[PDB]
Amino acid sequence: ALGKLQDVVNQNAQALNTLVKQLSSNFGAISSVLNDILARLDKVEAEVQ
Amino acid sequence: VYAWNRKRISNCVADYSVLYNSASFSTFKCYGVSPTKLNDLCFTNVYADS
Amino acid sequence: PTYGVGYQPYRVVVLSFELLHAPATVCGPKKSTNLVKNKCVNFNFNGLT
Repeated sequence: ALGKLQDVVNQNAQALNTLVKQLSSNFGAISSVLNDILARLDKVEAEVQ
Repeated sequence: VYAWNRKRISNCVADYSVLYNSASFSTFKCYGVSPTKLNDLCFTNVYADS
Repeated sequence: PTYGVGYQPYRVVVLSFELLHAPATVCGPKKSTNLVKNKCVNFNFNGLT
């Protein structure tokens, strides 16, 4: 019967658990991890990534 | 070049400045890494093709 | 030896690097330092900065 309230919890969980998974996407960069790029490339190279 | 020779490097330590400081090399194009930055890093394996 | 500078022979070497989701076996020259616990610290474990 409380499906209306649990649906409001579920939609905010689905939204945040998508926002957080998008941190792992590359978007065409060399790594999803910002510290890899800063550990591997010089300023002029790294800023483009 | 049809039958190139590969040397495996592993279980070992390096100093890439001994390479990148030399004027002897006509080209030194690094991809996915800066040559100056190599001395900060570690690798599972390295392969030297020739 | 009469060939022009582009027509001449060149020696070529290709250093290929890999860092898997598995432990390192080759490293740069940088010297290790003592471990510190419960303080906030900057770190580099095998290139995990």
